[PDB]
Amino acid sequence: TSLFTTADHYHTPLGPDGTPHAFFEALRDEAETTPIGWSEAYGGHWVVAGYKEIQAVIQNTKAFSNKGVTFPRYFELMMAGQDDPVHKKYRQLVAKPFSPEATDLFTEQLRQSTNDLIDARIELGEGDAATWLANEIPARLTAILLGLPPEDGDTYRRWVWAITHVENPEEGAEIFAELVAHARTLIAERRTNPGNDIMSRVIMSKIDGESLSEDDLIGFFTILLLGGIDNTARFLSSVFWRLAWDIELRRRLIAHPELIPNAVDELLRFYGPAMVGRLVTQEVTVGDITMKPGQTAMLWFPIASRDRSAFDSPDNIVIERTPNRHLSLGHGIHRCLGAHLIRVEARVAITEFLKRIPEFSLDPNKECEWLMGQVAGMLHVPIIFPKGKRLS
Ligand code: HEM
Ligand SMILES: [Cl-]
Repeated sequence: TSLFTTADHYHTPLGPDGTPHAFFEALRDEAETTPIGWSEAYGGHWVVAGYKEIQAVIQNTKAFSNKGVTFPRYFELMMAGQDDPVHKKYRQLVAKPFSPEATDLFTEQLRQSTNDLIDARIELGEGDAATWLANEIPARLTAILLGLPPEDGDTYRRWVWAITHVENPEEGAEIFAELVAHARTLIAERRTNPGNDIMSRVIMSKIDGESLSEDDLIGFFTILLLGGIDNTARFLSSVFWRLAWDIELRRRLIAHPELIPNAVDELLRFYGPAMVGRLVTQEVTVGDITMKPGQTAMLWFPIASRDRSAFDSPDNIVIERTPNRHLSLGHGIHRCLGAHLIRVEARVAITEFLKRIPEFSLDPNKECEWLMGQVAGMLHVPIIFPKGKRLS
C-alpha cells in the first residue's frame, strides 16, 4: 500500500497532537522512493512531494498553468491564478507599489494595532489565540495598508470567512457584491485624493505606458483579501499554538529577540499553510512520471519542506538554520507577493505577544482544531494566561 493512493489535502490524518505532521513525516519517508504519486482522490491527480520535483514543476511555465491553482474546482485570482503575459503585466505594475520599502512604512501602525488587539482579552486570562489575534492581525494590516482605520479589517475578515463557507452560490454572490462595492468606493477616493497608502501607489503605477483599470484594481483588492488574510491567519494560529506548548522554543525567543527573524523563516518551513495546484497543459515528464494534458498536479509544499536531501534534521525547528530555502512562499515567477510583508508581520506579532503575555499555555478544558485544505493550519487555539493589563 501507498500513502499516495488516498492522499487528500482536505482529509489529512491528524495525530494525537492535533496536526497532520505525523502523516506528513510518513509521506515524506515514502517520497524518498516515490516523490510523485498518484492519488485517486478528486477523480485522480498527481501529488508532488519531493523538493526537487516541486522545483521542477514550479519552474516549468510551459507545460503547467496556474489556471489550475484551486483544486478541486467546484472567477480568476489576480496573478495567482493567471499565466503570462497577463500575470507578468500585473506583477510588474504592483512590484514597486508593494515593495519592502513601501510596506515597511506601516510597521509601527501594525505594532500598535497588534497591541490594541491584545488589549481586548489580556484582562480576562483566556482567549482563542486564533480568533482573537491570528484572524484579526492580517485583516487589520490590510486596512492599514489601504489607508483605512484598522477596525475596517473586521469587515474584511467577515467577508473572507463567509465567501469561503457559504453553500448557496447566490449568497456567495451577495457577499462578493458587498466586497466589490467597497473596493469601488475606496478606489474612487484614492484616485481623486491620492496618498501614500498601497492603493494610491498601485493606482499611480505605470509600466510601458499603461496603468491598471478599475476592474484590475478591484482584482488587486480582492487578492489582498482572498490571497493574504487566510494564509496569514492560519500560519500565525499555528505559530501561537506551537509557542503555547513549546516552552523551550518560547524561552529562546524571549532571551534572544535578534533570532526572531530567522525563527520566523524556520516556522514558515514547518507550518507553511499552502498547497497549490497546477494544471498540466502539455505532456511532460518529471522524474519517473509522465503527466498528460488536463491532469492536475498538487504541490505538497509541507512534504518538500521536510525533504532530508534539502534540509538536515528536517523534523526539528532549528531556529538558527541558515540558509533556509523552503518553498512555503513559493518559488519562481509566482513567488508570494507578500513574502516580505508576512515575515515582518510575523516578527511583530510574535514580539508583541511574547512581550505582553510571556506566560501562557493551551487551555485544558477547550479543544484546539486544525483546518485542512489548500490553506491549512490551526483554526482554534484556546489559551490561558495570568490576567494582565491593557496598554490603553
Ligand atoms: C503566511 C502567509 C502567506 C503564505 C504562506 C503565502 C503563500 C504563497 C504561495 C505558496 C504562493 C505561490 C503560489 C503559486 O506558486 O501558485 C503565493 C503567491 C501569492 N501571494 Fe502569498 N502567501 C501568504 C501571504 C500573502 C499576503 C499577505 C499577500 C498580500 C500581498 C499575498 C499575495 C500573494 C499573491 C498576489 C501571490 C501570487 C503572485 C504571483 O502570481 O506572481 N500572499 N503565496
Ligand atoms: Cl519587531
